Amino acid sequence: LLKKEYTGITYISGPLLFVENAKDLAYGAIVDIKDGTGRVRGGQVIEVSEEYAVIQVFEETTGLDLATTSVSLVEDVARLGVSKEMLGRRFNGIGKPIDGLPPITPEKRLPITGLPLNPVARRKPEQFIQTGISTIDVMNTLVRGQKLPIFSGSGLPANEIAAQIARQATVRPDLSGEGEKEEPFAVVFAAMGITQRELSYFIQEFERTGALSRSVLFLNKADDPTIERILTPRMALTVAEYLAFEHDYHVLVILTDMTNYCEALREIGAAREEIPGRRGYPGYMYTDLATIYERAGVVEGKKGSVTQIPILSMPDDDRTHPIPDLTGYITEGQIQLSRELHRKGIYPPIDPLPSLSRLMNNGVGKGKTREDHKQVSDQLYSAYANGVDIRKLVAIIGEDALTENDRRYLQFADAFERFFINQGQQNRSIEESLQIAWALLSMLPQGELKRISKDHIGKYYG
Amino acid sequence: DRTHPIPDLTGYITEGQIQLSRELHRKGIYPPIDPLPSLSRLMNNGVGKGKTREDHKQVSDQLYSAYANGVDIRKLVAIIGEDALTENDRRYLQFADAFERFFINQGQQNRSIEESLQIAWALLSMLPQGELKRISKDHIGKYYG
Amino acid sequence: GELLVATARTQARGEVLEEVRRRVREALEALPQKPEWPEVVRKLALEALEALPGAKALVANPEDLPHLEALARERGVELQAEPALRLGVRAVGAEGKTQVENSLLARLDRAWDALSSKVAQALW
Amino acid sequence: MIQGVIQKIAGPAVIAKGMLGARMYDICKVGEEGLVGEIIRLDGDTAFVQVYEDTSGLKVGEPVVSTGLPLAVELGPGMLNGIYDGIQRPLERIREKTGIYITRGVVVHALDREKKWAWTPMVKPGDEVRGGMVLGTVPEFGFTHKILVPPDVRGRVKEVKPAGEYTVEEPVVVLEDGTELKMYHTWPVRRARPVQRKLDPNTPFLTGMRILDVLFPVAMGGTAAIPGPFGSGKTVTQQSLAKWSNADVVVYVGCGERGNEMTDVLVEFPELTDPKTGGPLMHRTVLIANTSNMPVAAREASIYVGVTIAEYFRDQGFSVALMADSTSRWAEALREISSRLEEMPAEEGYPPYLAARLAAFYERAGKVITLGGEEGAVTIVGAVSPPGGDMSEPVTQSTLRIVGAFWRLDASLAFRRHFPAINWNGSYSLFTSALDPWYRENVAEDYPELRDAISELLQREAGLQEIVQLVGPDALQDAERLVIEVGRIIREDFLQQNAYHEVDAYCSMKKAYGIMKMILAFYKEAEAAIKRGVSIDEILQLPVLERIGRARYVSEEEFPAYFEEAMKEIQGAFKAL
Amino acid sequence: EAEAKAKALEAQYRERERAETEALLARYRERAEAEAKAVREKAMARLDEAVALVLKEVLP
Ligand SMILES: Nc1ncnc2c1ncn2[C@@H]1O[C@H](COP(=O)(O)OP(=O)(O)O)[C@@H](O)[C@H]1O
Repeated sequence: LLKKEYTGITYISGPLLFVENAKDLAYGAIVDIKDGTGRVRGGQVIEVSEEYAVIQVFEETTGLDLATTSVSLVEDVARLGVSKEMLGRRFNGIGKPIDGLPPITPEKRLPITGLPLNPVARRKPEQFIQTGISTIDVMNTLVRGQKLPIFSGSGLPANEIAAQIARQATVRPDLSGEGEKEEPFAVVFAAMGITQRELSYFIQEFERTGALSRSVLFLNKADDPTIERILTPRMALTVAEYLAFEHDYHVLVILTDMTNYCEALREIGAAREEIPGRRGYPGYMYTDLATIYERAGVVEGKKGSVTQIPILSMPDDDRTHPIPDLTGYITEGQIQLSRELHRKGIYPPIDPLPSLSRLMNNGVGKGKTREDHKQVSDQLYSAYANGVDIRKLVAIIGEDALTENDRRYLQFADAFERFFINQGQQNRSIEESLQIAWALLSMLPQGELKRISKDHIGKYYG
Repeated sequence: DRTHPIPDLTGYITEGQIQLSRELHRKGIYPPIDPLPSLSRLMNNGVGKGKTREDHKQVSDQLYSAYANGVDIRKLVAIIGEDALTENDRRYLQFADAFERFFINQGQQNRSIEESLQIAWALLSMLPQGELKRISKDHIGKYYG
Repeated sequence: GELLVATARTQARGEVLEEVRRRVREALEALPQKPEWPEVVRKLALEALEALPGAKALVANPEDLPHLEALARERGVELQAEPALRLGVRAVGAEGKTQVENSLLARLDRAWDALSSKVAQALW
Repeated sequence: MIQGVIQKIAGPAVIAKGMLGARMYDICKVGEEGLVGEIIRLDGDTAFVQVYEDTSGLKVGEPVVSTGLPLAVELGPGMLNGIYDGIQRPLERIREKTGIYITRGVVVHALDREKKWAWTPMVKPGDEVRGGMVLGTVPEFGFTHKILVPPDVRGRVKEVKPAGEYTVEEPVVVLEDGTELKMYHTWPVRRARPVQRKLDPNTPFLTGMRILDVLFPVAMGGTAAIPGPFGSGKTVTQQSLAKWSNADVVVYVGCGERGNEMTDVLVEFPELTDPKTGGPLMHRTVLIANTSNMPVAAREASIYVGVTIAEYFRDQGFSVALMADSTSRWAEALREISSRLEEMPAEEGYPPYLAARLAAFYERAGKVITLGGEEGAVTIVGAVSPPGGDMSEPVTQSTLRIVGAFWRLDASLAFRRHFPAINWNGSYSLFTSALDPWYRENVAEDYPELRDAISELLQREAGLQEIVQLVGPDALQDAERLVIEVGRIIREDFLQQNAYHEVDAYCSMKKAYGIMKMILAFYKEAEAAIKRGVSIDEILQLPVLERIGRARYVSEEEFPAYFEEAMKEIQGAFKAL
Repeated sequence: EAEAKAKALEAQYRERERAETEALLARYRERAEAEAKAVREKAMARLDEAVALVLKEVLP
């Protein structure tokens, strides 16, 4: 393969550089930038005319000039050389191995931007997963092949909940009839602007629990240049689509802190003066978050799956910033860690009223988890919601003026929050979580529980 | 509101603030400086021995403590009844009223520094000595007449 | 310990391929002593000026500035010598700013990926 | 060497033409005076030099001379006890030569080229040297200031000058190549000093307060932020961190801040004593001042010069504490260089790479093992002055994703004069887990249980404060009410640090633990004594309670004799009711 | 005495898991160097045809 080298770079500012008299670069191609002291940087063509070509630059732009810096074409579509002997490695945000080991010998060259999966050829995500977190396994059920992120605040423990899920998430065949045959999870752990203090947590967690032999890590630390975050989720999802849909794995993708990704493309989309949505983020960001999140799910006819837990760090911990707003319009569920429950020392500080999982109703119920599962979930939301809006009434009229079957609500609420939500690093199975939910519902009088059918309210109450 | 850009961007560059108050103005008190939101970020230098009289910093401290305590108790006496309050709280209410009628409301006259300090001690003699915590007892002996 | 075995396997495999590739660079840089190479350099110059229409000049090592000269008069192109360019010859396009390199070193380091898959498959 | 002339002069930015070939982020002398500016936005054959100094009087046609290097600091011996301005030139020598005003374009060396330093080598000819290996040492003040090979340089030692006393510019170690090594080397500020690997922090940074080392600690390689509105301190706490720490050196960088701060630090520091070595407390601090009226483009680079000098003392194996003051004024400088450059902003004028720059600033912290093999750490405390109080800024949130401990100063709690104004609802700290081996080793065994009890009393008292405001505070039952009174004793005794007192401005872990034990013994025996049934109206005027409320006022050396007597007086006090 | 017996069980118990640890890890280490030597046995056994393959396909 020959190598063309264009020169005549007109303009270099910020992320962007130009090259005029350059016509034979494809749109979306990769370039490598070769400065005067002999150092390759990466780049990607984002606009081509017959005159010029605009390149965005992955590494930092210091040290470039205009009488050197040749631009050489590579990979007219952006590819990743994917292999299966790839499940013990670390990588940085371009795919270059950063553990000292040799580069991998590519079985395939997949295109990094993916292709949209065919909505006939999907399969409805059926099979239950359990996480050992009772709020998740009961009220916001995760099923396999599902997008649901974790909305969290500034300084909540979200990395610990994601590592806890990936430590103990197993699929139960005792309740479904599949047969054991137990395949555990490959983990594709993508990370965008983690500092060191969270990276050391995840690496110590994985090397303890024995997961670095099944996980491929795509680390983009926060001192690496801030545009290769645009490649990193696509790297991780191309690897996940490979390992799931062509080798029958059951892949779990942890996409750390999408707020850093979304700021990484606000930066690029405001080097181009592209007209924004709200609070500066560009008009097309929904399509980018869509092209990341919707590369998940199961396939009809295959055994693979991709299950995504993205993480969000909601800026002023609200659901109205454009990043949680759009992220909940794409995916199917979210779980919101609440700041208020965290200050009570409660771990995992989920609160159920602003969290949900849309694929609960597929995978819970008789024959597949237990027949009373969905109604228990309904009644817990009803009772705890009534307890919270009677706390808002305690907040003016004082504790004394509450009657009865009101104080049992008010005691249901905090007994709930400190016996059901609060748990340490323990793994509670679904029988444990359901019998604790019946224990908590036993406090209410039997005639109050109006969303539970009478046979289930008979054979479990008390 | 202090969060307007001119109050806060002055408040970052300067060395304290002296804040006039709306509510003290409507009571005919003049100059209507209330002493609770105000402070000098300096004034540890410009007080004390030689530069002022000796007992200056402690008197200023004790006025701020006693007037803060009196204004808290006349916030609370608006809520609870005006008799359900113990013995020292009556002297704190009488101190806050005597303070803002005699110390602040000076009107027109050009008070010297010792006239201000002897009005300060004249208002502090409305309190028992065990209620005067910050002033070390030598100044209590010399002054407090 | 299974990680230890796996890392031993991957590093020994990688040292095998790097040994293969160093031998390949050795055979490439031992081509230009063996007289089949000026029969070769014209082919890559040929494909270079194929893909680069309007190619103003050719720049090469003076190993084959005396050689290609009569083999490029009919090319209508100017020839110059700027050595340190072994095993190939590159085509300066229209008034600078665009140039096409073809050379055995660059062909190796840009074909090495698909050749690594196929070579590892033929080797193991 | 690429030389051109000025084309346009738009405010504090100068657009020079004729400069084909000058690299980006170089440093180019603009003007006929020789001002210092910096290339961004190459375009055609044209630079975009932001000048650091003010720019009144430049005509068109004056030369612009590139130097072909990015912004480099000089690192070597002679920096401590030093006030440097933003571009690292010593202000005391500016006052020697210029006058008492900072004029435009004075050229002095950051390290004095005349000073005699004793050299004592540690290598032989033929010894290999690599990046970051120590060569010999220089005694500076109370330090074994050890010089070190620049982090790019490898090779073998050909010849070493023997032990004498020399100058900073003296070529002392010659390699086997023709590479000289003097006692200083220059480093580009926008690049990290490399490390071998980065340890995770397990060791507290004893800030010397009583709330910020007990309730919200911060480890040694840690990052912490102090956001606060005006008039809520935020500078008295930065100075109490400057004085009363356990850092070995302290790089106090003020960028865009009151000038009286810096002259307080220059006047009152050389008559203090660091409680680690003796000697003046000014002998360990390097302070980089860029006062608010000094030019606004240099307070971008002031932060980077500070973090590079702290990394150099990191690589010598110290525990450095960098304190950036008003990173929000740094972000304002990024705004004013961005809108000058005509960009499209996002979220209140700030350029959208704000979190990229601020994140790569805070990332340079941490506890590492240096390339010489000896370990060392640099902690970073950043002051944030958000505009209207209003912690929903871009600067506050962008730093809030990445800093590890967060200290919210409330200005409502500093308008009734409660100092330090650290709120304990809103402020958090994520290093509280990893320090518990250190606590259970070196302060107590039950110290985590003890400060957990104190934080639970504060949460109970603050959640009960609402009904305290709602209905009568005498109209609550008394065992409930005792939580209110012990909450009062906590927040007027344990969190009430004076910082102008001569012995309350530093409280070690033993004395913090002693005051905690007094308050919890009082609480436990008064709770049990009211379970017995006594008078809460009588429980308060005990004279042991003033003995508690002034237990923060006795010295660190006369404390345990005070402490054990007060503990016995607790039990002796609650017998007799 | 039940506590003392628990501590003695714990001490010999530590020794048990540590001996198992060291023997198994050094076992896996020497099997690792044997596997490395196995693929280096394969290495020069076929290397000339691979060099010939790439040295045909990289040449024009
Ligand atoms: N020089 C430039 N650098 C970066 N972005 C640009 C530049 N010029 C235009 N853009 C952005 O890209 C878009 C270009 O659209 P336009 O040029 O009209 O048609 P086309 O889609 O064919 O390029 C504009 O909306 C603008 O936001």
